[PDB]
Amino acid sequence: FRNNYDGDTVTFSPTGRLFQVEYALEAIKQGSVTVGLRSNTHAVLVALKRNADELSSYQKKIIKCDEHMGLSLAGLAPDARVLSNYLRQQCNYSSLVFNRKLAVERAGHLLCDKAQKNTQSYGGRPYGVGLLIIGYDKSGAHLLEFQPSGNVTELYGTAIGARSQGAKTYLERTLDTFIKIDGNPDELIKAGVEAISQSLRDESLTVDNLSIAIVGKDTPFTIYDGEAVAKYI
Amino acid sequence: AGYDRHITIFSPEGRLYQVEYAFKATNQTNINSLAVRGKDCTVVISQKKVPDKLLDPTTVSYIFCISRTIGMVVNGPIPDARNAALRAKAEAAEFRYKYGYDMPCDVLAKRMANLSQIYTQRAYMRPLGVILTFVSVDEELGPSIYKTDPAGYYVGYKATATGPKQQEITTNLENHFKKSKIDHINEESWEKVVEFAITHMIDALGTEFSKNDLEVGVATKDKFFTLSAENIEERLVAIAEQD
Amino acid sequence: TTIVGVKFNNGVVIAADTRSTQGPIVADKNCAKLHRISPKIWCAGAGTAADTEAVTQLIGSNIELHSLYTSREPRVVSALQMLKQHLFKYQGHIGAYLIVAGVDPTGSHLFSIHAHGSTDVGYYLSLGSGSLAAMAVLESHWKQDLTKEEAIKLASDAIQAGIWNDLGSGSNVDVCVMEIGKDAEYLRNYLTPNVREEKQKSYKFPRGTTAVLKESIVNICDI
Amino acid sequence: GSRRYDSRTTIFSPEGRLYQVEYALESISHAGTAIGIMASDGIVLAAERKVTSTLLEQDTSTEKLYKLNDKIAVAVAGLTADAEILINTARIHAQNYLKTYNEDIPVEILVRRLSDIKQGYTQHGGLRPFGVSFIYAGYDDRYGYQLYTSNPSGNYTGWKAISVGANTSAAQTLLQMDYKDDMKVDDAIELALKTLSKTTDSSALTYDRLEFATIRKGANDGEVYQKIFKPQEIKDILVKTGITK
Amino acid sequence: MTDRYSFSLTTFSPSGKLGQIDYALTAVKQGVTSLGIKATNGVVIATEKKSSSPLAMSETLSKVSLLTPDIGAVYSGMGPDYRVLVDKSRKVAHTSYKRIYGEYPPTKLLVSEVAKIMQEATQSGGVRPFGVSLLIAGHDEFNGFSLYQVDPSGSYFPWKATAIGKGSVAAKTFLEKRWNDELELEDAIHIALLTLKESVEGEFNGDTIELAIIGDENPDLLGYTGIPTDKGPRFRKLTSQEINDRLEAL
Amino acid sequence: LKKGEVSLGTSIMAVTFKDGVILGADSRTTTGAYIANRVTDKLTRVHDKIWCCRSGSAADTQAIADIVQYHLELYTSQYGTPSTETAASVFKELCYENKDNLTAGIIVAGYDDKNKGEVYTIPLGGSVHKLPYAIAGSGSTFIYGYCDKNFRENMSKEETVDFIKHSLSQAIKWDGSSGGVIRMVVLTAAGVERLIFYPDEYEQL
Amino acid sequence: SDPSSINGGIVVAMTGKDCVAIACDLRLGSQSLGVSNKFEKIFHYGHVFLGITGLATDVTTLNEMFRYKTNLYKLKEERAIEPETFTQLVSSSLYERRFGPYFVGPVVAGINSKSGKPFIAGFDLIGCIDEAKDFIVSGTASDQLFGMCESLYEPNLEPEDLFETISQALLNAADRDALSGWGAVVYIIKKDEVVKRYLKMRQD
Amino acid sequence: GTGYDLSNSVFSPDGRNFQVEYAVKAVENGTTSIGIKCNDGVVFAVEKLITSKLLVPQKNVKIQVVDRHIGCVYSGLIPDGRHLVNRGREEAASFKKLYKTPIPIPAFADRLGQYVQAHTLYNSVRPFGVSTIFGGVDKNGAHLYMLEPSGSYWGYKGAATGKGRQSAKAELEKLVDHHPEGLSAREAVKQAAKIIYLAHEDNKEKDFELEISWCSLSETNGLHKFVKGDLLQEAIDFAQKEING
Repeated sequence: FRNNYDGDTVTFSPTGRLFQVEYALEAIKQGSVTVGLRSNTHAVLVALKRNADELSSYQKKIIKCDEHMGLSLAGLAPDARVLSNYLRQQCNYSSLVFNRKLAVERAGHLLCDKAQKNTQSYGGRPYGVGLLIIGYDKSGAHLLEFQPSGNVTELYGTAIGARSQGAKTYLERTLDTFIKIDGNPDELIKAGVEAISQSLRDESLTVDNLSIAIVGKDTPFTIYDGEAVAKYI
Repeated sequence: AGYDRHITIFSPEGRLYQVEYAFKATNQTNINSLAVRGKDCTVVISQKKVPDKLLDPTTVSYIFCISRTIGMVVNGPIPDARNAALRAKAEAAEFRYKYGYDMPCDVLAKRMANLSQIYTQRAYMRPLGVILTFVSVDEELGPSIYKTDPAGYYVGYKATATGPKQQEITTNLENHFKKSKIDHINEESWEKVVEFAITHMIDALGTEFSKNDLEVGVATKDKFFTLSAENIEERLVAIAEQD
Repeated sequence: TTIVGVKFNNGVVIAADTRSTQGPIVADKNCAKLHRISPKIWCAGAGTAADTEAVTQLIGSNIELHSLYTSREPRVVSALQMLKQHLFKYQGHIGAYLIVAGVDPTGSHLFSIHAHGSTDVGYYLSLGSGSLAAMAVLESHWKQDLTKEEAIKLASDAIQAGIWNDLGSGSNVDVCVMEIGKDAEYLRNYLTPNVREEKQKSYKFPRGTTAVLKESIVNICDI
Repeated sequence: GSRRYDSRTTIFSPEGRLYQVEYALESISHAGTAIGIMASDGIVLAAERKVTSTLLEQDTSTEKLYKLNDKIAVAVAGLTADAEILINTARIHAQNYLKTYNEDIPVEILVRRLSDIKQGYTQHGGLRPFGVSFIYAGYDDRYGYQLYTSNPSGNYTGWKAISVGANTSAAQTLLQMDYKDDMKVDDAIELALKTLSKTTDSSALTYDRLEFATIRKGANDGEVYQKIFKPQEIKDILVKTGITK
Repeated sequence: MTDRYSFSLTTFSPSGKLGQIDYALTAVKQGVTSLGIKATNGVVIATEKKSSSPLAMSETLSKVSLLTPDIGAVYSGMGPDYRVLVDKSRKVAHTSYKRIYGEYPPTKLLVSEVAKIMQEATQSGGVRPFGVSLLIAGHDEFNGFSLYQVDPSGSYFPWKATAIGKGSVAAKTFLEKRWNDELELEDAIHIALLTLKESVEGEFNGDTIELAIIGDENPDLLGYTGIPTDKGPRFRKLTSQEINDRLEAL
Repeated sequence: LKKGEVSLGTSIMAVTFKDGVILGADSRTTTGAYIANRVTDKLTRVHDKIWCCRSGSAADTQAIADIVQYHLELYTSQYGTPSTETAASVFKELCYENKDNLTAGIIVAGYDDKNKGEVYTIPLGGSVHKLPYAIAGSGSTFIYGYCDKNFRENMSKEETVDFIKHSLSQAIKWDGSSGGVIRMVVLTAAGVERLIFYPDEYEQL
Repeated sequence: SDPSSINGGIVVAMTGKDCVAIACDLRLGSQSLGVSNKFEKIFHYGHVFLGITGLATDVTTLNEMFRYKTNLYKLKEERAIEPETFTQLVSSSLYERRFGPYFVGPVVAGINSKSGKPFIAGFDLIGCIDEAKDFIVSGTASDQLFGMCESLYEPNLEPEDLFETISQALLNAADRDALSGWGAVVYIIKKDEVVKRYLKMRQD
Repeated sequence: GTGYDLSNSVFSPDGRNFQVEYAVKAVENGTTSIGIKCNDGVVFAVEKLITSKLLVPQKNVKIQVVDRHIGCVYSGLIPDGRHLVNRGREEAASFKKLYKTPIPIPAFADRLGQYVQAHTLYNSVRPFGVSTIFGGVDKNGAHLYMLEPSGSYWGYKGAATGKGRQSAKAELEKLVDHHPEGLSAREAVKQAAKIIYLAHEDNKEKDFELEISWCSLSETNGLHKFVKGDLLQEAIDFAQKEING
């Protein structure tokens, strides 16, 4: 039973979900929560940095991948690393060769294929990681949700990591306000810190180890760390 | 028996699960085909199963043109039939490129027979459930029917029938070939051979057939051609107006 | 050398000389140039003796293999295609210039192959150093409709013309007649149009002029 | 799936040696006998031929006795098939050594290549081991006569008399007792022919149901002259010993 | 894809058995009667070639293959297995003796090659042996006339006379008495016909029996209708008409 | 390295007429000044309704053409009947990547029943060029004026038959590497018709 | 430098009657300075004798190769290598190396173990087989050797008289060289004894 | 659990392995796509499900081009669809470079088709599990093809799939039957919208976004285009008309 659709990448179900996809979806939640919201001129990521040991020191877990691109993770960190590795390489090859700056949709599609080849051999594997990728290109602002299941939707707002549903319900409500507010950073950032505080219900909110990352028309890729998140709590 | 589905080992039976079931599953499309040779022609008539009005009635095919002379009817599931068709088409052209001579029936049979045997020997490819009826009017071998079956066994036939109603068709061909005392049709004009074929087919399968229920492929010396809807009608028309 | 080919209405005839030379001196009067590939593909070879023999044998092993594999008679049209592609691949760094002839249930065949990677068709064809005299004879007395006797007779006159006016060509003449009805008749030494050479007599050496520094013996097996 | 259709048996037993290897040994002990006797003026090899009948050709007894060299020969205990692959590779290894150093291969040097491949066969690939043991008969000009044995476990030893294949215990017991080092070829043959008798239970033993060879000094060589006996030569020596069996 | 079955699919047990082989040996028995006689005055092979459908012709079926012009082979077992192994057997015979050594192979050395392929497809994982046993009959000046069996095991042995397929034990027995050291090729064709008569009746006619001989030959097909370089190959396979004619005088 | 080299009749053409294309050639191989071939088939079928004229080096053209033949057989069986433009590209690809060894002057002319007759001319180095008619080889410059002025579309078969026989018979006379038979190939939907006329015939006619 | 005439060499083979004869020089040089009067060029395999002329490096490399081929052939077959067979294997080994270096002229002599008849055959670097039963010569002075042999030989010679033909043919052919001096040997081969006789001759 | 559910390195007793059967079942619980063949073109439409107001209208697209004149939409498992298309592109480009022409639809079909068959003859390489409705116009007309999991494809004149298949197919055959094949390309856009709107009635616990495209010989001038602007508003109008509104 278990052993039919677990480790076996070649099998199918009448439903089309294997055990390996449902575990992967659970793995995303076991990382820390990170929320996404965007207008049409900016895209924001608000992410909580909460240490997992007593002595551990805070380190960036939003990683700038290019001038016009980055991602934040939620889920498994090795799994996240390999993909980020391939994407930085991919970014370079497009820029040298075709001068092409990627839109999110294009990268995404690439990302699905990569996972797909590794779910067609027993010696490769599926992943365990979701990613929210922001970027600003000439089609405006973008926020994308990447899933190991290969479901890619470009959204106005989302959340992944634990306790997504706090933030989603707030994000669908303040939707209409935020999307029509263009050229103004500060309101969208502030609103992201409020969203993420509804994801938390019993877990701390840190006033110097929150990290907010933004991209846009008037903003090249900046992560605000330490002090500089203060005036948006 | 053995346990052929989990490891590639033999059975003391001599015949394996992959071979045994390939013998069975070759009909589920509700298909019947026969091939007869004329004195100097070869005719294939095959049931054509257009089951819907969502499909064009002439994209549904089961007779493939492998070469310019050679025809191949595949009796099997349609993915397996096309898998065989693709390979057969390359081997036919590759043989002409290297050896300077178009493909005959028997050499194509042999190549594929060897392939099917290898994939049964492998534990890293599946074999297919296809029965391939290769037909032509070869330049040296005369009129030809060579039919392969799954196993990697093949042999040459007088005439042949395929489908669950193989038996019904057989008794009609037998009766004619004994009567005439030759193992080919006395007739020598592909029209009259096509017409004869249909006659024995109506009789065996017990339903009068339309043009959209048949699909005709004709082989002659140095050419292969398929008969269209109008073309099939002209033959049918006579069988409906004689007793 | 001189090698020819002539088509007749009932078969095809090939002919050759078998002389090999080292300078003017006749190393070998007989040394094969009509090569059996099969009992209905025989082949006449010119250029370098070593390349022509070797490369036909290479083709031959694989052709004898192909005829068997595919369970059918050998074919000139199969050998032809393989020779061209192989000579092409090496770009004619193998100097074998062949006239391949043969008979099948599909007719009489006559082709020639240049080492350049070219194949040819004709109705009479020739190659060799004696190619120019030989072709002259072939092209003139061939006429529409032809017989065994006019074809062998022609074949003979052709190889002689090349013996006579090209003096890098001599010795024995071997002919092989491939009929549609028959198979092949190899007629070894069919015409021997030239003969042995003068002797003036030669004489016992005296033992006061023949000296042996020292004597030993060694065994026939030391292996 | 098919990552669990792996036999996983070319891994260790707790018994200190691989499953398949130990099981294979059994297979040897159920096929033909080879006996190796090293003498002080030869090396005598005897093997009892497995199936002998009229339907077989009885005049052939090289079915398990192959000479690898001019002065090295082997005896097979195991199955024909398994053997052939090592025979061919030992033959080439002989020629590589000959060519590199301008001298013939020493018996242990040759043994050691064969044994490293036998081990190899389970060490790379997961594939199954052999089902053959050789007893090697050879001369080298650095130790006198050498007579060795290798097994698909890749362990090899030298012995002054050994038997492999079926009925190892019985033959070895008798050999240790009658052994001497002042024996000659002919004294060994007589000995060999007694031992073989005592392990085979019969009315009579015939000359065509044996495969025999001895490698003696000779009288056409200061080397060693390898004499491969065929049925009719087996018949002669059977008279000479006066041992009818 | 590859790399999933890299354990051998023969393994041992304390009875030493190799699974695949025992099953495959059984297959040979279930073939048709094929036999070999060395008459020590040639070699004669005969087998049954038989229909499997009323509209299957038998004159498109042969069980006798030429491996080289002067070595012939016959079998019992699986049809496909025999054709594919035969292609590979042909390959080595032609490339490695007729180009390298310039001549036709010696039988016993060709027996070593064919064995090695079969033993190899057992030793390597992911694939099975061939489920056939072949009898390889050949002639050479050096060795005389010869006959070997090569098993599905990749073991070999020589056999003065043998039979394989259905009715193996009785066919070999009757034959052994009728087999003399010095035996006339015509009598040796009768004995073969006689044996195959005992296996089958009610479909036993001479034009369904395929017999081939090592000894008499036709020079006129070897391109020596004209003056010979030499006599050439000794195998020549009978047509049906020759077989039927002798069956009347059986 | 090829030792010696070979040459062909170098005045080749495809002419469009009433119902298709009629393809015309002279044939002659020479190897130096040795007349390797009086007659030749260099009138090459690459598909049943699409033939070509081969010119340039004998060894090279034949070697290419065989490869084109393999692709267009496989092409038919799988992807449906070719076009003149499809054949032309395949010929070109093989010339261009290996223009380091190849000298092929190709006219591929074929008949389609929705494009009518089509002439695609691929010179040395290889580039596909669509024209309504072609002349090629090196003897073509000299008949450029004739051809342009008397070229007419939808001319009677009898009249085109004369026009090709005449066009070449003039070309062959004034040019020197031309010679041997004039062979012609009529391509319409009724099939392929083969014409051969020997030296003594065409000179006169 | 020279491609093979650094050290030179010549080889002659005759047929007699139940008998054959093969003779060669024993020169080794370094360009035109003769350095040694000894270097054997004739080796044999079973009972078929192989003399190889050319460059010393190429005789050595071939000699070790033909040992390798003869031995495995010998082992499988339980039977020695035969003149007739040996000719073909030499052709086939040489044609593979016509694209490699090789600047050799081997000559083969023997008596068959399968029809009792004399056998000689000749090879060049090209690998043209020279089918002969009269004499066959190879080497630098092969042209001259052909003239000497064509005149001097008379058919059907017994070992002593055969010996005299070959020994004198080689001596007078060699006298118009310096690249064929420094001693020379004749082997007169029967299928039961081989007599090896050193001749006395020129040097620089 | 039979090795006819864990491996495709064998033939099944049902002539197909269970996992391929399962791919066919998962297409049907999925999303609806149709394809309408007409006398001068083809029209494509797909239902894009709306689950949140967080999605953006037409900045996620399901109909993706191959070449410039063949339009591809598929229903079923998202990752498998990317991979199929990526392949579809590599074939299409190779064809354009090599033969100097846009690729025919029966040709293009054989190339994808052979690749879907490949991944269904290996014991560890995943099958595809999308059904692709695809097609376009070439130099002998318009063609509509539909490709399945199993590698099965035929030409269609109308095609339907998904959750709302039953409904969709009903309206679709009525209209195709009524028409010579489908009438004008223009008329077909509206019709197409009705089917998708009608199929949406089978799933009202979600919203849809109607998405149409077309590829028409003289009504797109050989190109595949998205259907938008006025042409999308009109098809909506027609749809809400019949299905009350």
